[PDB]
Amino acid sequence: NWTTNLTQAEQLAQLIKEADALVVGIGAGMSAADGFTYIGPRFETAFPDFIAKYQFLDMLQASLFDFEDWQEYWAFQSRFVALNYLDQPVGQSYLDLKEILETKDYHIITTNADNAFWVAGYDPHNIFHIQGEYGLWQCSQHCHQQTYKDDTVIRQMIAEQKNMKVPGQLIPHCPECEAPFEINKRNEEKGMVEDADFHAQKARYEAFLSEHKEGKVLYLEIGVGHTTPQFIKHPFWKRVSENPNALFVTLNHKHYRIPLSIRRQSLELTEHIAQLISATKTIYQK
Ligand SMILES: NC(=O)c1ccc[n+]([C@@H]2O[C@H](COP(=O)([O-])OP(=O)(O)OC[C@H]3O[C@@H](n4cnc5c(N)ncnc54)[C@H](O)[C@@H]3O)[C@@H](O)[C@H]2O)c1
Ligand SMILES: [Zn+2]
Repeated sequence: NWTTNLTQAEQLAQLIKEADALVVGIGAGMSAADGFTYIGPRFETAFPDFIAKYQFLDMLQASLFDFEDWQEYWAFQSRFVALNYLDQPVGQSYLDLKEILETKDYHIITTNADNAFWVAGYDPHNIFHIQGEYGLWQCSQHCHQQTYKDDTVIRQMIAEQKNMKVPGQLIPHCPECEAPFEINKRNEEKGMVEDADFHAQKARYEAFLSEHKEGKVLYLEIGVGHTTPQFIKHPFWKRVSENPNALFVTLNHKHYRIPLSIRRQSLELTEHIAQLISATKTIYQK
């Protein structure tokens, strides 16, 4: 039973049923599987002006670009926040996953910063947004550990911008140091503003892990790649190595080489995440 000839969905369903607890790591693949993609027509349709000017290949690259000024930065980011946070509809795979998780003891860690868990109605106390959220702002100088939000201003920036610039007076500023706000995002050089809410999520996640150091714990990694493996992928590998009774299951249509220590505790399921989660739900429910 607890081991790594069945379909992928059958195998996953059985493992979930058997597990004492689930630690679920969710990356960009899960949102891309529901159509919330960062390259191709979705990106091209939303940012024809920015693409024509800078020859951006994809939306992740664009979102990290050092724009000429803050007027251009906010012209891009306001539209980016609308597409991926304010107006992004619920994804069916997030609903399917939620139905499965209802009967399990679980916690989610995610590197995603979109709205996907909120529009799907997950309990915020069960989710750790380790890379922040696009709907939040931070001081560009990180002068104090507090995040801010104002969706009304985001809408005004979309409405009022022209020729890829927001009007000067709409750029929001840090009330402590007067530097411009930027999106709450993590950066290798500067890090990320990590406020009281962030630390509360982190503590909740860490408490869950402290409770499940032993037993049949399923570390379920969904749509996590090589862009930032230090957040979910590597820590999960280490957890599984540390607990001989744990399993590592990754839902990814690409194969990432698993370390020697956990070769016997690993399963890789390659089917398209959306279809896989859907078929697993159907089997699990019965
Ligand atoms: N939705 C978001 O919020 C978003 C989107 C892009 C990037 N980011 C940021 O950039 C980094 C991205 O890293 P990452 O590891 O999350 O993503 P990644 O792009 O590095 O890896 C995504 C993985 O999912 C797989 N995948 C994609 N579609 C799939 C499908 N239909 N079925 C099965 N597998 C599929 C890919 O093969 C890939 O291995 C994160 O740190 C994050 O903060 C966030
Ligand atoms: Zn400041």
